[PDB]
Amino acid sequence: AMHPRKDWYELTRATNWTPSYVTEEQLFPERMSGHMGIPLEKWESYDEPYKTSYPEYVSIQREKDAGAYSVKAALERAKIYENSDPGWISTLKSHYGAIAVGEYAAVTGEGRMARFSKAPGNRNMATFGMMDELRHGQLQLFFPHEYCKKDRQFDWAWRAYHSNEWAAIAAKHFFDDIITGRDAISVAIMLTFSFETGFTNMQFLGLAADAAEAGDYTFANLISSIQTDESRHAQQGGPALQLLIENGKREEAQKKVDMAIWRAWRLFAVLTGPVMDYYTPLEDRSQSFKEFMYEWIIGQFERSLIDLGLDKPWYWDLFLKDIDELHHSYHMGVWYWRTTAWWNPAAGVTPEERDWLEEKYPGWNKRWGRCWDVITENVLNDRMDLVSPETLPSVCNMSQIPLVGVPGDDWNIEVFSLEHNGRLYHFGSEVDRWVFQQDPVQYQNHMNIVDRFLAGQIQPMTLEGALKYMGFQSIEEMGKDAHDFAWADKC
Amino acid sequence: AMHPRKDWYELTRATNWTPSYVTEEQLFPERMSGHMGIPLEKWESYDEPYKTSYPEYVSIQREKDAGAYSVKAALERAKIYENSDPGWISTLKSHYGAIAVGEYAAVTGEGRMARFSKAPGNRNMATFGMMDELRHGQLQLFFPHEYCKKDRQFDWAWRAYHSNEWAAIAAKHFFDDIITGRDAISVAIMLTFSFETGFTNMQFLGLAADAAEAGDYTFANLISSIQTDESRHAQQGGPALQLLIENGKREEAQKKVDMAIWRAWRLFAVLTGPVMDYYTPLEDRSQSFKEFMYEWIIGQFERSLIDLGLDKPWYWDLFLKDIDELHHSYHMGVWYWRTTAWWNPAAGVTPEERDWLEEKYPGWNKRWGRCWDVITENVLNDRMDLVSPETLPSVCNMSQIPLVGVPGDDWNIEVFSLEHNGRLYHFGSEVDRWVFQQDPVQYQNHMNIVDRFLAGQIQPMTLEGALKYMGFQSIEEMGKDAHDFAWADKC
Amino acid sequence: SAFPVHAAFEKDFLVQLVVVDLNDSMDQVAEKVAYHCVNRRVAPREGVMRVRKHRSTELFPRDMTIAESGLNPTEVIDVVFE
Amino acid sequence: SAFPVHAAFEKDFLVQLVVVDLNDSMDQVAEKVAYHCVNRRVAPREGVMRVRKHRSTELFPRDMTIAESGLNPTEVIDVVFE
Amino acid sequence: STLADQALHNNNVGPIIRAGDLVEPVIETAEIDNPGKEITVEDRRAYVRIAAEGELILTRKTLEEQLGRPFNMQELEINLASFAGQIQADEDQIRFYFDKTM
Amino acid sequence: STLADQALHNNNVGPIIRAGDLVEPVIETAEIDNPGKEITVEDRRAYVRIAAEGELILTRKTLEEQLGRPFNMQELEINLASFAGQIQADEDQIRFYFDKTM
Amino acid sequence: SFESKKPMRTWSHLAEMRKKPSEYDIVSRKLHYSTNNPDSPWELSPDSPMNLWYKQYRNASPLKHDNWDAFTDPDQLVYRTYNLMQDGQESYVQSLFDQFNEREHDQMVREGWEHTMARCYSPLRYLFHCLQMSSAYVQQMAPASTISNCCILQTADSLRWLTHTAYRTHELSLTYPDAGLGEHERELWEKEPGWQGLRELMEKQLTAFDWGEAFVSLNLVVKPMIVESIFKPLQQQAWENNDTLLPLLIDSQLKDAERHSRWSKALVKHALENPDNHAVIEGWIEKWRPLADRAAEAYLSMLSS
Amino acid sequence: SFESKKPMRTWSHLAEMRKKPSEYDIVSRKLHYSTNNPDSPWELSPDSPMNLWYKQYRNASPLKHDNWDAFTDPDQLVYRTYNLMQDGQESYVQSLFDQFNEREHDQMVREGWEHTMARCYSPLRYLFHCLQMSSAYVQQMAPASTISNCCILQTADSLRWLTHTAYRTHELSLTYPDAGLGEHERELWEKEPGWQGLRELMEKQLTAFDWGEAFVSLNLVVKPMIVESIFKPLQQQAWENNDTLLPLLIDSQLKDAERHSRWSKALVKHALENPDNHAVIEGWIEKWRPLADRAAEAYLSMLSS
Ligand SMILES: [Fe+3]
Ligand SMILES: [Fe+3]
Ligand SMILES: [Fe+3]
Ligand SMILES: [Fe+3]
Repeated sequence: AMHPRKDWYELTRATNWTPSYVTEEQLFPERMSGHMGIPLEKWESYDEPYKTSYPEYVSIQREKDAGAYSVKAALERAKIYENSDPGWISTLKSHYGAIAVGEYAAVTGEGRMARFSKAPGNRNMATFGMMDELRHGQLQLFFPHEYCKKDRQFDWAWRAYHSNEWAAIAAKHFFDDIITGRDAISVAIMLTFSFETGFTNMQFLGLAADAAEAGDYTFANLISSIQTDESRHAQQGGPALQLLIENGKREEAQKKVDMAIWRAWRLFAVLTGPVMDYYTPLEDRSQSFKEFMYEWIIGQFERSLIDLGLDKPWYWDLFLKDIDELHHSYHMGVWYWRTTAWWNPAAGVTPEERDWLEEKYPGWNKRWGRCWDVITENVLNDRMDLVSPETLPSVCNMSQIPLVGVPGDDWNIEVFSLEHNGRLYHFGSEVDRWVFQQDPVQYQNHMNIVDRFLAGQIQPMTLEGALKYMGFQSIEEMGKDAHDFAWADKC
Repeated sequence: AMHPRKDWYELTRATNWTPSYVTEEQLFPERMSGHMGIPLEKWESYDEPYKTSYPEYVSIQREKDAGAYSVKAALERAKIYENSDPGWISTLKSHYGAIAVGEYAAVTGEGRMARFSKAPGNRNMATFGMMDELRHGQLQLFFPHEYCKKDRQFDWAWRAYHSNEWAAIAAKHFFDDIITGRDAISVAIMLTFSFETGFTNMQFLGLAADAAEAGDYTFANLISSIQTDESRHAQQGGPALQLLIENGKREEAQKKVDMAIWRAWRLFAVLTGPVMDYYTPLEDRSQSFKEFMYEWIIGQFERSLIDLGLDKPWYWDLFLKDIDELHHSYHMGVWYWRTTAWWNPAAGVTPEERDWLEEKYPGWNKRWGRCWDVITENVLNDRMDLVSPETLPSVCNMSQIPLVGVPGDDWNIEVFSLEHNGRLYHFGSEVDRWVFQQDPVQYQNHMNIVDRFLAGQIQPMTLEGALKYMGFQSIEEMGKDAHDFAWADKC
Repeated sequence: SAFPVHAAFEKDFLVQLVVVDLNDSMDQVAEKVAYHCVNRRVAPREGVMRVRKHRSTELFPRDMTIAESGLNPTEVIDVVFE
Repeated sequence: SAFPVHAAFEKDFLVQLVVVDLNDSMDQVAEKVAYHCVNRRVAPREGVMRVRKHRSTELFPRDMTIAESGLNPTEVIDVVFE
Repeated sequence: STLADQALHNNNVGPIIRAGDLVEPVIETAEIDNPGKEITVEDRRAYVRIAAEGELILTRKTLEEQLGRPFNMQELEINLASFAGQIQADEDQIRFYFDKTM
Repeated sequence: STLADQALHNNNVGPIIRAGDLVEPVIETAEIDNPGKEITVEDRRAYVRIAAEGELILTRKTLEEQLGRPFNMQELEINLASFAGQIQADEDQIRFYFDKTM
Repeated sequence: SFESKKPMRTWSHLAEMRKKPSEYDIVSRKLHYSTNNPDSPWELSPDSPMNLWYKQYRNASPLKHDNWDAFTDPDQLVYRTYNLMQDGQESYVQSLFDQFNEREHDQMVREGWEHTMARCYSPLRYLFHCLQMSSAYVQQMAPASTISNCCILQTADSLRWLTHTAYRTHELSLTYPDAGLGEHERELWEKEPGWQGLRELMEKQLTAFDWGEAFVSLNLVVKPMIVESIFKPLQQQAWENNDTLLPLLIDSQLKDAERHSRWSKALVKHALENPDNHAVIEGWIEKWRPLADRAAEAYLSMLSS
Repeated sequence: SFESKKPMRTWSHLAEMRKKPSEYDIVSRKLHYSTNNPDSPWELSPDSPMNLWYKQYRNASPLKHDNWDAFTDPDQLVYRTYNLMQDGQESYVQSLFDQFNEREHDQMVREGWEHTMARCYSPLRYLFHCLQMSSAYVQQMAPASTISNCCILQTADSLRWLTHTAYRTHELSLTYPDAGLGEHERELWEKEPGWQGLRELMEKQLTAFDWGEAFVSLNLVVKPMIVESIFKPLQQQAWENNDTLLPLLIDSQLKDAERHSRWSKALVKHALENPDNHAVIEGWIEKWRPLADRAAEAYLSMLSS
């Protein structure tokens, strides 16, 4: 006979002891552990709600991978790369570039907990978390690797985090801030709770729905399998938050959640927004980006946050307005500066798409539509110089993304600036400035790409000098319109 | 350490002994064993060329099924049933109906060997063969089962071998003759050598190629996985044939191969031929039926038969002519009598298809084209009564398939008849008559469906009385044109 | 005196069961076969239809009945044009 | 005396880095920003373009130079129509 | 924030099942194991969102019966792509639930 | 029977690999392990027909190196959908071959 | 005439089940079409040789039931789940072999044990292959596919045990190359008196062609005798001769054997719904028991001396 | 300017390899982007707290190599193949637990053995969790992803052993409910003298934050001492107290331990391409050895009395 897990599980996490040959603080230094002075004994009440044990883990994960790899192998000749809409291929390229090595970085957030959390159940669940992110890093290198021989832009699945390309900087600035650059309890709260019960469902399930509509089952099956792991190891954060609240640290907990959700939001708006509302072919759009937001972040995530005893973040109304607006502007920036991206943005503004955009975002044509009217007219009249830029966008000192506003008939744009320690910083929202002010030692001497351009570090100081600095190694790697402007014909 | 299989494999088949408490003949009766008087000791030189052992078997087959089921599960929402061409859906329905329970029957040919072969290596490889066919029977019931809720014709995946529908009779007459109705050595030679290195590659790999073109990877991945087992257990037949030849039985061996290949041919021409040249959408036809024949049966199978020391069968030139002709006529019979089929035949004669047919079979339009000219004219003129039959085809007393010839400008048709024991039989070729004459006790009192109709067994003696006799349980189950005649519009 | 024969009609692609009558002329048999053939799979044409035993060279006379013919039930006949 | 500013052009969707000159009139600055905007993402129009500090209510005079303006490098300006 | 208020003030809990062989068995299980609760289902092709108000139980014994093959509760993880509600899971069942009523 | 004669009189042997992760590794292995033989490949999407004249060897060590992961020769069965030639197989290699020369 | 009818959620023959059909039901039930026509099991001449064989040895068996097809494997195994189960068990056994080999287990058995193995253990390969053949026979003759499926897996299990025995015979011979391990087992099976009861038993059982008598003699007489008179005494002898691998291997094989006993008993329970079958089954058990007892007795006196 | 270049058959960093890249190469090599910028490991302020930590405890380590990333796991394990391997091994161990439980193995151990287990075996869960924590630390600090991958799997193996110990502690307590099994292990780890050497050793090792010293002290001093001074003496004691399960379980754990020693030695071999690293490594081994020896000695005198 075997004994049931309930009967012996407690011994697996009976691993706290009272240090004697070093102090408790030496063994769990606050800068790595982030226990906020809460003593070891209080952490023993931590109770991970989604348990696993080592023999079940290896067995089940064996089965998860068996299915992921089988499906990849069975569909290799489906001609996705050749038969898909090129906006779909670009979605793959940005996804793998923006995520694969970021998953592997997440091993280090989970390792931070496995070593430095004072909660014993956290240290074990983090050990499975380490293993999970290892899986996710290896899957999302292995899957795009077969496309290297087709297209050098797929080399950025591996290369992007090794570059200074603007979006890779945005991604690394975010992940280094919430995953690899803070103490264990901050990782529990900012990564596993805020990012991984909030936003990753958008990229890895919302996008899966579009992939399934697009007939790309290899990818949909991959990323929904990945998210099954997340659903387990993300449950490390709730129990940490509950403990912090029970021990007088509600305010600190709340500030960390508020900060992580805003930071995650700006990056997902520039990567997932354009994908969902523009790159994904019209007839594959399961829902709009905003509809998916209201399902996953407002309806599911925010309701969980309230259930755990936290508050709606102070910026909630700003956030809701931002969902209606920001990614349309971010799409435009990525598309106009497409040559600095390692994928091929689709403009997504054929008349049919513009009718859809107007339905999903009433007032769109009198705003962003005004910009796309000019661009589209230049394309029809083969004025292609007016469709490539000759300067840099100004960039946020927090999110690393261009500073944008609402264009057209009711034009509004606002930069939120700050002097600090003899330097002038610029932010794309009230919230991004606030995040900086919450922890200036984390950010103050960081230089965004435009800061670097003006400081002499990018040579020559030219758009070409900047493309070289960003890591592009051949003409084929820089982004182009996904359809070579064929969409203009539909106009 | 583990010891390599080469070092201990011989002990696994060291299982012949000299009987003492019963005689050798009692233990291996000739009617079940078919040893042709060759003594036990000669059979010990049998050496299966594709070995396996029990721990490798269970391990590897676990992995085969893991991949088959994963892929099915990952593609359930691809909408094959709704989005496929209806000729493709009909191909699925005939395949599962004509094969699933026939696979399960094949367990019994393998069991016949496992018990009654005097070759010890044969008895073990047959034990894996039993297991393989069990797999194949269960897969090809499990896969079509989810479509029951869509379409009653998928109920014939299970029902067909339990019916008296004409094609199910043809299939059972063949499989009971070569698989379940003869001694062990006959099964080795007729099933594992003749059928399973010859023709099953057509249905299970040739068709897979069309399925992959048709974008049905669940099915292509399934049936090519099935054929990997066949490739192993089919290797029981070569070594039996070699032994028979070494022991003076070449002539008996040759007659059994000749008979099994012809019998297999007529059934595959009526099921696989129409599928490959008519039901499969034009743009999914990897090769024509004849091209696949020349690849698999002439180029691969016949060359193996020669390599093993046998002769081209005496009917080779008849066979080659038949490849050019028979299935076009069989297609026509299945399509004109579609109401007696459990699938929906596609006529496959739009002008585009007829150009293809003419390229693949020069002279087609002046032959079968002449028939399809009349039919097509009746459809265009909505004379639908001229497109349904009002009598029965005459049917072969060997293959159970209608008697056909070449129609049109150079009309030729021939029935080969035989009186035997006070009864008149009719056969659709010289070879089918010869097969009967080779073993009249196997066939003589068998009654084909038309014999039964004329003998009073089908009541009422009407087409409807016959449809009821054939097992149809509702109006939806009987075959219809796959496209409801929409092809006439293309004309 | 239903009388089954198996009949192959000229230019058609198969042999079919047709039930004729014992007292039927070869003209009437040729009609009954044509019923299941002409304008279904075989184009109509001018000429006289004739009946022979399958693959025969002898035609049966037009007025001869199946009864006077010595055909046995279920034997194969061809229906052909002069 | 290259002088970087960050400039938001009326009806455009972003803020851009534009490098102006220390001795430049507000008229010349407004041209240099328009270069990267008008007929790219923003439709041309009649009217006088004016320059203000970002979100300001005060316009800089047309003849004033960035030098006489007291702007610091990398400060944000708006380019707007009267 | 009417649209947003209304989206936030829900008490929906339950599994999000990725496309595969667990979708229909779980829907059926949700209905059987929560009698007199309405089960809602939103099909997004790559996944299905299954919910009830306030609490949704899936028992291993029912899920095994609906799947039609031997099933251990921990295996649900292979297809549990997300969930709404807090979770408590054991060898016999998984419960999705909220502490508050919004 | 010119077409048929010519199709019959071949000495082609070698594996038919079903679609999947073994197709390119086997092609590459066939080339490396039979130097100075021409390897022909016919791609039918669901499977690939790989051949040489008279004999075609696949060694486990080369196949493991081309696949890029640990590989036991018996595992080839997962993807060996058919083959031309007689086969002799062991822990180290599989040989496809004919006794006669047509 | 023909009515309209809606699609069914499962096969037409399961469509009246109250419960949702399982994987087992869907892929295992009512697949022998050879029982549909009592005059012509197979679609051939009604008096073909194999039609006569089945009409005699299946249809005419004294063991009678009006619904054999309603038999259910208590374990509800399908091919898929058999391979999952046996891959786990056989991977465990192979790991035992590997680890006990590393530890040079065979060098520490009691003096002489290799000779007892060479006499009493390595010739089991013949006995187990007889089980294998015999299981395949019940498979092909049983009148319901759910019965036959149990036999197929039992046939595979027989081969499993056969292969264990082959592997260990060869391995043992490497430490003990002068006991005739791997060389003399056929002579032993044919001529050694301790093997002659078993060999007489199986040769006569293999020629019992009635499906009912085949099943009863194989599964209710022979195989329970192997468990009590061969498997368990061998474990005890291993214990006294410091062979700690053999008891673990035989405990794995006994799991298989218990599973065969389980479906067997369930088939007895199903057949006994018909009252006549009590005398039929009990008659065949009495017929075969003295051979089985003789076999056991000769084996044990060979083992215990 | 920008030239045209063709697609590559693999990542640009492997594209000069002579051999076709393996699964291992493709998914494991050169993934730490945090080593690219020596002034700012992480994309944040250059003097952020974690940037300082890494510049101090990774970049400034006395253990130096110009190409850490060329390190290769001798086992070339990836996540996929680790789970295949450990599912086989752990399925075997769980089957051992099941079978030895069936046989009521624990009731036959020598009188008093439960007391020796409760003192010397069940508190290992603390020790093994220390290995787990410590492995996770080398993971996060090591300067190449191929090194870190070895640590991740080693971290999982530590948890594996921890979980064995938890399972067996609980199971043993069911036959022996009056030895304090599952109740008194923390008091033992904190106060029993046989545990105090080990506990002092790990508490000080867990506060060695230099990645090089962390790796050397964990993998080259502590873990080899556990193998020779804990694992193997425990197997011998089990042998003398009729515990035949513990030696088999510990032989499974020793496979894991041998694998850690293998990648460790391979990392030493790689680092010693640089001549200075000999004195660095040897210095740290001398520093840590007396703690390790003290730990071992106290454990064994507790075990052997
Ligand atoms: Fe992840
Ligand atoms: Fe994660
Ligand atoms: Fe088969
Ligand atoms: Fe087969």
